[PDB]
Amino acid sequence: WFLATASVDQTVKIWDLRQVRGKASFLYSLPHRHPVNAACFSPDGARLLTTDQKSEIRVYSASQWDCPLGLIPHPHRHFQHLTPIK
DNA sequence: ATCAATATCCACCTGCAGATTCTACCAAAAGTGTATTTGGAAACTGCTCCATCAAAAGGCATGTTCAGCTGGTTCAGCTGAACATGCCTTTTGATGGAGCAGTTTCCAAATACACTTTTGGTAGAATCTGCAGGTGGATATTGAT
Repeated sequence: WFLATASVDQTVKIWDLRQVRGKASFLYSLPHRHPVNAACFSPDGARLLTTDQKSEIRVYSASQWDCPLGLIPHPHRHFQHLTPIK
């Protein structure tokens, strides 16, 4: 009963699907400098991976979603006819 | 190598045309204050830039062949720099006096500025045709012979 979603708005949002109903009465919001191509949870559940379109990877933790633990810089640049990277 | 001839740089050095100093003004720089005008930080919309992967068309890196150009040599003219000489167009240096550069007066001719009223020049949606492209064949052009 917590959810993750990613968007071209340069933000990635963590929801609580049972509690929220109010059109962005969300739980947490993490910003970025560029768009996001993927936001995938762990198997254990405590580590969120996030992957942008220009050059970055971020790891956010269970503990205080806002601040990141670590950045893994690596270029996976976006392109029209290319399949986006995950 | 050397030594005579001409041209060139360098120490002494002086009176003055050009450089600098100095008065006395007033036509430009700032202050104060105000009225007017802007460039750049938030929203939003619609072209069109980032530069992968198959499939295919056509251009180039390589190698091969040889004729005709480069660029070196030798040389018969020829022509243009040096120069003396005279003399004669210009250099300084004055003097006149006519008239254009330039200034001032002022107002008749030409224009901004602010408003209202036409209007045609410009997107966008329906029609056209000259030329891209194709097809094909006669004559002009290179070149072997």
